[PDB]
Amino acid sequence: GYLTPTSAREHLSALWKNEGFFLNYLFSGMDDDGMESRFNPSVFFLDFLVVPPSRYRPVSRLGDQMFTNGQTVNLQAVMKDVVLIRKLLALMAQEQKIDRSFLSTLPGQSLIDKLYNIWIRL
Amino acid sequence: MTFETSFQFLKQATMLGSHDELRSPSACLVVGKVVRGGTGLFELKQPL
Amino acid sequence: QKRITTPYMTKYERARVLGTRALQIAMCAPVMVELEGETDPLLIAMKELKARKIPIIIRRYLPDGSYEDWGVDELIITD
Amino acid sequence: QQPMIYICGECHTENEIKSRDPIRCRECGYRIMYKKRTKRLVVFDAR
Amino acid sequence: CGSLLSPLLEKPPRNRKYNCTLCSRSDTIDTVSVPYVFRYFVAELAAMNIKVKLDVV
Amino acid sequence: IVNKASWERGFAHGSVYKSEFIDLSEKIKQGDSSLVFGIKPGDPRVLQKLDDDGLPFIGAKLQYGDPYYSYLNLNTGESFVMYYKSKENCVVDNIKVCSNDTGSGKFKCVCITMRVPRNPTIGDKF
Amino acid sequence: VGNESLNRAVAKAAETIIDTKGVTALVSDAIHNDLQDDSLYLPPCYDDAAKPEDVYKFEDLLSPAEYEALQSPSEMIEENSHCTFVIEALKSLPSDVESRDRQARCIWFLDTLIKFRAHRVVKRKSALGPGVPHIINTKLLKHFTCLTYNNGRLRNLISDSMKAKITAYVIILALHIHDFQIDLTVLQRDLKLSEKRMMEIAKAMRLKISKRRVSVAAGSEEDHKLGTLSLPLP
Amino acid sequence: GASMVINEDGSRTALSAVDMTQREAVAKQLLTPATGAPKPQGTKIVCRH
Amino acid sequence: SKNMPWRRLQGISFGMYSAEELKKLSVKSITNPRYLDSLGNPSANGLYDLALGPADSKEVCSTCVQDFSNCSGHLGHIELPLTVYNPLLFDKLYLL
Amino acid sequence: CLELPTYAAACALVNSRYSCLVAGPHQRHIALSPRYLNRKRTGIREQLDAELLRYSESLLGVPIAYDNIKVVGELGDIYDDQGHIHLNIEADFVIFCPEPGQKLMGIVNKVSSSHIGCLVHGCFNASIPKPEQLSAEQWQTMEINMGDELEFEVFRLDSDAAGVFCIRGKLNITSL
DNA sequence: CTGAATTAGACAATGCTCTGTGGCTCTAG
RNA sequence: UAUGCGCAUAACGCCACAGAG
Ligand SMILES: [Zn+2]
Ligand SMILES: [Zn+2]
Ligand SMILES: [Zn+2]
Repeated sequence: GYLTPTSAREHLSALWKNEGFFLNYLFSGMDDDGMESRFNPSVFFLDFLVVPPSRYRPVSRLGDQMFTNGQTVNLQAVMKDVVLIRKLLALMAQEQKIDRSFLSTLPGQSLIDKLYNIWIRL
Repeated sequence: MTFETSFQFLKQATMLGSHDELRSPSACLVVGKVVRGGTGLFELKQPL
Repeated sequence: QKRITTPYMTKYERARVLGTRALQIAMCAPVMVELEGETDPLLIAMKELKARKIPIIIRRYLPDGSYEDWGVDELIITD
Repeated sequence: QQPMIYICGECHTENEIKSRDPIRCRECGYRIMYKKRTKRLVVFDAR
Repeated sequence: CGSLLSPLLEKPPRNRKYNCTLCSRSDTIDTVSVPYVFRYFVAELAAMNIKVKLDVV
Repeated sequence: IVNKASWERGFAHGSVYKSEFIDLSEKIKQGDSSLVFGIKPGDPRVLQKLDDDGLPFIGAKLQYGDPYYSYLNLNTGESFVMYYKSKENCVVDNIKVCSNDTGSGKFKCVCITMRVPRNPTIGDKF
Repeated sequence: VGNESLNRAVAKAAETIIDTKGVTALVSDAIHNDLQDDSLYLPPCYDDAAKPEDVYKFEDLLSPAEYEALQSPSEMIEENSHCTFVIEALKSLPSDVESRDRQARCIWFLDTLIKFRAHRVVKRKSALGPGVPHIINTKLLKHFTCLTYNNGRLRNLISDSMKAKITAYVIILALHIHDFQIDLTVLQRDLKLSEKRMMEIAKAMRLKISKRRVSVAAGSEEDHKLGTLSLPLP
Repeated sequence: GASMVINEDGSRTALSAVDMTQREAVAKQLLTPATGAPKPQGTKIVCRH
Repeated sequence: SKNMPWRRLQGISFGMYSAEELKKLSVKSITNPRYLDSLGNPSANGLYDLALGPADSKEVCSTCVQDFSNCSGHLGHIELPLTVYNPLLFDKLYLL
Repeated sequence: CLELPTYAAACALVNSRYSCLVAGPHQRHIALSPRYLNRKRTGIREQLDAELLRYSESLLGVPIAYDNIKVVGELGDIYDDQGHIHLNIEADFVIFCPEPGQKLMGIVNKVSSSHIGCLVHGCFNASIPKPEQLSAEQWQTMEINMGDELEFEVFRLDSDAAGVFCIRGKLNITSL
């Protein structure tokens, strides 16, 4: 059985509810001075990436041709996939649960849930 | 980090919550501070 | 307490004493010695070191964090 | 006044070329044209 | 709170003061002298959700 | 050690011929595809320093900051001038003007070749 | 290996994320597919850029010698962007001098916009040129610049987005003024820009676009026209 | 010689290679006290060769 | 003019952030995958948005009002729809 | 007329019933120039005079006068590569900490259509907007204490562009 | 019915500084 | 940031070859 990140978060949260007194000493990063549940298992997971400032990601133009650097390209490859998942969760919305298109068929599937392949892609 | 495999030592320092006292010669030059050896073991004070 | 380090000024201390004092004479700090036509602040700082007329305190930090204070007047300078 | 003469690479005939006209030799149609050197003062040192 | 990422300038009404976005107090902000590549370093570590906490004393 | 008087006579004197191929389509991509070498007549940036085709004379010398070529936009009228950015004084050797493969190309590709003197100095390797 | 059991394990998180963010918030994923081309006016409601207060009643001149004075003659190279000396042919049909049209002779606002755009990012000028309409100067310093801290002082700057906003509003003015047939290459000649800019602004007016270089040999030695849009009336 | 003269407020007066009149005017204007700008903490810096 | 820094780093510590602390640090949720429009300017809600820093001297910021020479730079965030692992901690998450 | 007040035993006690000239000893930080190794008092007084009439969020107000200049410690902290010696001072200040909506008094410069600049304690050129949209007939027929001395309210405070803590407060007559 | 040593695979490192030119950076569907 | 006269123009990487000590 596949273990989704939303299920692994709940498994860490229950494991931390039990065994957190010990694992706060192996992971001392978050929340300085180390008393009353400082580290938390939510840093094992990402709800959002962080876009670094745009002055550290400059585009290198040379006579009417822009060239993006690699950092902005990897962030854009995350973001196009984010848009794709957001449209697909819109399609699972109002379906077995107006203004729909069903245009998204580019991922790999034989089912409705392309969420598996598009999760591993994200 | 400045020696080798900087990402693994960065990952260990982030997991363990490691503190750097900034007294190494590499750590003083990362943060732009005068290195402790040589003409940096001491400080000069102006009497008032 | 009794100061238990070297009575001699080390070679690293006279570099930073001459650097700090020449940076002071680079600003309009008053010169304690007679300028014999020098325009270089290093040469003026060397004349002030030779004449024992620099007032700066060297704070010699020991590796536990402790220190002890020495004026350049009470250090033995050599060539 | 003082036309811009260009010399064909093959037939070496002199070609006047304006801004808008296509460049090719008026006799043999060749594609490379060399600019003519005209009389004008340049000063060099004999050293 | 020891953070380069936290100070922020007020939108003008002048005054030109900074606010720590974390602790919401304008008193604790002062300048240090770092390399510019150290600022690039702490921004690229913030891109990986790594906190760099400075002891500024 | 080289004798000074042999060096002052012709011993091991040289040259280097730099050829710079200037294309107004490839580099100067602003739009409208109608750039041709030329000057706006009455331009004080090119007077007695470029020829009437916006292109230096063949005997000419080029110091730093001299006008190197001039090109004008035909659908607009505005003439631009480009300056010589190298730090070495050269003498223009020849200027060849190129068409496309058909003979239908317009006056926009050119290939200036310049001679830099390079006689033996202190620091040259024999 | 997986199974159809991975479909059930992923469908649990799907049915979870349908909760806590409702179906209206998920149908609102249709945002940011084509939100807005920014830093210019909206596609509807063509009454922009001239509010009915502070209309043109300010510093008006009238002569055919004033038409001749485009180059500012004497015995001072030129004082206009000369698009007004193109629109003067359409302006001369109600009246040759000081035409009281239903466009209210608002071409001087376009002139002040081009005089403001070419003037650079650094402005010591509290008043721009003569600077007689102060509410117009207020609208320019409110919408067509950006304030900036500098060493405890403040200075208005004209960013590239602002320079594109001014230019796009000049386009929107000159389209309805010159009855949807405009000569953009005159603006290229007089205002020192590139033709990639005007082609990309033509792309920015994507809705109902069909452009043709109509007038050939219109000048003394060159051809210049582009800017046919063929839009419904304002 | 000197490439430029840094003033007391951090403004860099670049010396001109063309005219000696500007450089004479700058050389007269050295050593003068704190000007109408309220920055009396420093003197000028001459970036000499 | 006056030396603006006289403070001094005594030490540096490495840790992780909570997501609340980044969401306080971030100034703009970044949504649009298209960087630049047809007219060349940076987009709204894109990776080069001006609520972050300007990337060159030709523009100013939106959060602060400074130019490129005085803007510190600002963080933005791509709000992911669903949860992904943290690749820094994926090995230790696998072991736990 | 921007005339420099002396300390004057706490500025002749201009902490009146209205104007808040609170006095309390404070410590400041001084980057002394190396030309003041001798005459340290002169350089400290000069940098404190540079600090005057400028709002300090650490002092929570605007200093108008200082006295009892005392030096904390006899050692001056020369940092690494810079020339300025950094000594920590202790002085007794008289500071001006205003608030929004509170009472002040002023000596006027002008009364135009919309600008009234009143000197608060002879230093602060505090401007007052004259109309408060109640009537335009209150511009003439004075009735707003149009004399040499005036008392007013403050709604916002924003510093001036060059070396002055400016005060922008409307007149706010108690009746009408 | 599970700790045991062992072995194959993965991976990380491999001198320093400097000067040029030339092609390509989104062509394929 | 550089050049030119506050103004105008130009604001780069990755491979692969070749070379210097
Ligand atoms: Zn021929
Ligand atoms: Zn804080
Ligand atoms: Zn900013």
